[PDB]
Amino acid sequence: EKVRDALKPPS
Amino acid sequence: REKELERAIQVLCRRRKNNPLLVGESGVGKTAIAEGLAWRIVQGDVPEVMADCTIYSLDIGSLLAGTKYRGDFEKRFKALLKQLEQDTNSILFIDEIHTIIGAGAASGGQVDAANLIKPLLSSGKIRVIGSTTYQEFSNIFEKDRALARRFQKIDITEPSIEETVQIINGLKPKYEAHHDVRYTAKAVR
Amino acid sequence: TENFTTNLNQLARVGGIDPLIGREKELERAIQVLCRRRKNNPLLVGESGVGKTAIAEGLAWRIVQGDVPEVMADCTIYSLDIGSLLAGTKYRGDFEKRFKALLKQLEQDTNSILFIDEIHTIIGAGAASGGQVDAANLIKPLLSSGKIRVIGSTTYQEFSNIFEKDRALARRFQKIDITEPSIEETVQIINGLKPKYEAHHDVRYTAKAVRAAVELAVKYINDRHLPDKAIDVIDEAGARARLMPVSKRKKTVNVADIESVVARIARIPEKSVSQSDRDTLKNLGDRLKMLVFGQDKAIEALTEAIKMARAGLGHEHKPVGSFLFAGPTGVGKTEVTVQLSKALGIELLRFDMSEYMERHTVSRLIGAPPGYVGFDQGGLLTDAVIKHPHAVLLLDEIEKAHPDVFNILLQVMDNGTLTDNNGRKADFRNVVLVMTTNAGVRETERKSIGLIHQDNSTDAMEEIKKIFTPEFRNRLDNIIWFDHLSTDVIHQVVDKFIVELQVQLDQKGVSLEVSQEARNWLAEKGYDRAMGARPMARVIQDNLKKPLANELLFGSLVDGGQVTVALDKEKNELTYGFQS
Amino acid sequence: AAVELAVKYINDRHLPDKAIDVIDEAGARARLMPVSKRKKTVNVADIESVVARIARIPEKSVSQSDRDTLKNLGDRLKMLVFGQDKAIEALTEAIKMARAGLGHEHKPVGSFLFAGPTGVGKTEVTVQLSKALGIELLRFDMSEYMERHTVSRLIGAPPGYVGFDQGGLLTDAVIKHPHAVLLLDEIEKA
Ligand SMILES: Nc1ncnc2c1ncn2[C@@H]1O[C@H](COP(=O)(O)OP(=O)(O)OP(O)(O)=S)[C@@H](O)[C@H]1O
Ligand SMILES: Nc1ncnc2c1ncn2[C@@H]1O[C@H](COP(=O)(O)OP(=O)(O)OP(O)(O)=S)[C@@H](O)[C@H]1O
Ligand SMILES: Nc1ncnc2c1ncn2[C@@H]1O[C@H](COP(=O)(O)OP(=O)(O)O)[C@@H](O)[C@H]1O
Ligand SMILES: Nc1ncnc2c1ncn2[C@@H]1O[C@H](COP(=O)(O)OP(=O)(O)O)[C@@H](O)[C@H]1O
Ligand SMILES: [Mg+2]
Ligand SMILES: [Mg+2]
Repeated sequence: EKVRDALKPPS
Repeated sequence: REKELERAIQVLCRRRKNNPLLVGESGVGKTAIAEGLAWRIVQGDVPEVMADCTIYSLDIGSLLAGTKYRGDFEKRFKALLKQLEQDTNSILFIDEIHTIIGAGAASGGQVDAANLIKPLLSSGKIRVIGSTTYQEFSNIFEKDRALARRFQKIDITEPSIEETVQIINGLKPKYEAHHDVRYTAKAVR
Repeated sequence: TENFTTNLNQLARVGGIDPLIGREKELERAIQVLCRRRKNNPLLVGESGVGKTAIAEGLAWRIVQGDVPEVMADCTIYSLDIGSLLAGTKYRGDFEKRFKALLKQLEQDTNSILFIDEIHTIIGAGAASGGQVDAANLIKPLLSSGKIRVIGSTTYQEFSNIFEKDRALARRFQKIDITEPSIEETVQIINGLKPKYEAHHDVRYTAKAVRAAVELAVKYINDRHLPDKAIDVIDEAGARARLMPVSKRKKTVNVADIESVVARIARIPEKSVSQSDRDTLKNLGDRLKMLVFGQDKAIEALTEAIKMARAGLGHEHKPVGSFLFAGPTGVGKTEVTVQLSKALGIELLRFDMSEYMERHTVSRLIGAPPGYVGFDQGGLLTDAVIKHPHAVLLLDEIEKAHPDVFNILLQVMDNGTLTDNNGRKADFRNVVLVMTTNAGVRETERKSIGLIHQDNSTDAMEEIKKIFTPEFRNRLDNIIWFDHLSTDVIHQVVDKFIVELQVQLDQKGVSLEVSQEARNWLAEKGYDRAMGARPMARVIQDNLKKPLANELLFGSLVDGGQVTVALDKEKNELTYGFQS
Repeated sequence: AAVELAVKYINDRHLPDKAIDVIDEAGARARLMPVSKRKKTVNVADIESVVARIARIPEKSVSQSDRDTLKNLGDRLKMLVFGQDKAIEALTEAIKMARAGLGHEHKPVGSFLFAGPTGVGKTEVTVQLSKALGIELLRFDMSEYMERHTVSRLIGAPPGYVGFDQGGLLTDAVIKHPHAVLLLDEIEKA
């Protein structure tokens, strides 16, 4: 259930 | 339910481990006592020490819905404890408390809701009221002697065949209004 | 980092942590472990309620007062909130920064100590996507080196099945076993904490009250450890006295208050029977004689057994009473038990042994059938007794039960407790155990074949001896032999049944009066030695209920009552007259 | 001695580190003690003391306090149980052999079967033995283990149990209380 998340900035 | 409420008010006034537990069979007014205590507080039928007290009814399912992340559950759950710690008189009512022992948001881990509240209950930071059935209490609950120790079992049993009539009389106006009918005295008995 | 870690040393200054009394031996080893070169991380392992967190927090307390060695002086202790650390860690690496940042603080300080309460939780705290990168795998290289000091706390259960699974992590931690303190130590512990509880409740605790809380808790409060049981009793006493009387309030806490508290927790009467319930016990035997005629030896045995328990002479580790009531049918074997519970106003636990004929059925008493994955797997007898510690336990027709059921009762009668498969301990020290059997009626009723008639008086006991092993019979407090109802006793029985009939008629508004002569006639018709008092009901039904039933439905008895019954000697038949 | 003793008693660890915990812990004891109290060196006597604490077993070189209780153990029991001097002698002598260092290499202190008539003190002597020695009494009523499935509880959990308590009542009890009196009442019923 616990999953890591990778984000990305717009620019 | 004076005898039941009196025992609960006494437990809530304890310095530490002031967390009442309502253990009784299904449909014997376990949740009415907790909700009823809020009703009685508003009307001033409780001691002065218990006045200015707010009861909160935590919904476990809502707390476990929409987490979808490593720490979403802990973020919201801990935030609730901060609120309770801020208000000395605040009390948390967790119906079906056997569920917290079950992993709230723990997958192959032991960071559950019960473990998070164990330090706070022992220290008297927060007051928690729990309602669970005898069978659930015997098997689901009481397995973790840690959490069981904080809670004080209060046996909630059906009063009598005759006291139930008095109970329906108190509830009869609400039911009568819903259906716009009047229940005869013979019918209720 | 400050949010995750709570400085315990700061709380000690403001009083936030309760003082630590004793535990010098436990602390001594802890300081020795903390002063080690490598793996200087003590682990406090003990049953819940024995002050494990009190020692870790107590160390912070003792440091403020200067009651520790110089090496321990100037050291701070931090408590880790795992929930706060894991909160808002959805993004990759968030947990790592917080955990590594915390470790860097400890390694840099070189004088701080971490106290992870419930350390079994860090095994998979940061695991994601079934990842193996967790708090334990990260902290591990910093524990063997000795850079940081960590204090753990876990019950034997959690430690054995969670912490011990990770052999690497368990090695780095030195298990400091903590055994529940003795009664002498607990009173000293309460004296140290007492000023804090007194302030909270604005009450004073007498020295004798403290001793009673400890001694009584051990005796009547099970599945709870001693330093916790006494504090529970002490805390409740302060809460009850403070808010019970609005006016006319006793500032002091006397010993009687402690006894009442334990009574409520254990659902058992207190030791104040000499004043309030003295009247009830005095009249217990007399009231049971009115309900049940004859068989006075059984009533005396039950009432005397109860009196001894309330007076303080009851067995320390045995039930209030264990009595085998053997006799003919309809002699009151199962009636005196039902009336005793009603007289005492206590729950009646009735078990019909006719169901427990086979060996496999016996398991239900102490558990559930093999592989009953479904919940509600608690023994019927064990769970029933736990719900009602004060009650009457009736095992009807115990002879029918499989011999293996007598083995279950050996620990009940002699040790006072029965354990379920799960391990819950049921207390029988306050339950009255009564068993009913018709083992010897057949032998006594048997007629000899010889010129001289035989006195078959001892044959009943011989049959009882064969069916019950000597060990079981020895544990029995007394074996009562009920006897056939005498003609004089039958007259009393007729009156009792008529009284019940009057009560039934009172519901319908009918009043019934019977003549003394008619009562005697009823006795002769229904007097059967073999069948005792049950046939009296049949004649009562045929003679009285039959005419009344027809009239009650249709006739004068619909309303008005005023019934009168009489008989004529010449006719030898009862006459029923109804005048509404 | 630290190496040999740890191997003998400390069975839940491995030798390179099992023997360094004693060494490391033995030196720490010196620091806690007064500067004038044997701080300069640690002898073989201190090493055995550390092992006893780690394993929760009685230390060798029994103190004179224990001797007084040990010598009087027979007399104290004889004041609470009469007519069974032979049983008391067996229990006390076995305990003395173990403490003296003549006990079994890998067997328990003593394994006994008490068979006799009713009310002769079979269980009372055992119960009072725990109080005389001040050690925990592990009383298992064996009338509750008549069924075959109930025997798995002593060394395990019921078949198909998903929770965490995968432990055995007998194994965990002894693990918690290695130095104790184990009583199996009415074992023939089991
Ligand atoms: N000096 C003391 N020795 C033993 N117990 C104490 C002492 N002082 C206080 N206590 C008790 O310890 C309580 C604090 O919680 P603890 O008993 O330490 O919890 P615990 O046993 O560590 O709990 P878990 O759930 O097993 S981690 C106090 O409220 C008292 O009941
Ligand atoms: N030799 C004895 N000396 C003193 N008291 C005794 C003796 N034998 C028995 N008793 C007492 O008798 C009661 C039962 O003693 P136990 O030791 O349980 O008897 P037992 O013969 O081992 O029992 P079972 O049921 O046959 S296993 C207790 O009150 C004991 O104190
Ligand atoms: N004293 C009472 N006053 C009012 N309602 C009562 C009382 N006792 C029981 N009830 C009723 O009992 C019901 C509550 O049952 P509950 O304890 O919630 O069941 P369950 O344990 O199955 O969740 C409600 O209908 C409530 O009104
Ligand atoms: N002495 C008595 N006084 C009053 N009622 C009695 C008496 N003896 C038996 N009874 C009645 O008979 C029944 C009890 O029979 P019981 O003794 O339990 O039979 P058994 O020995 O076959 O189990 C009840 O209906 C009870 O009211
Ligand atoms: Mg704790
Ligand atoms: Mg015995």
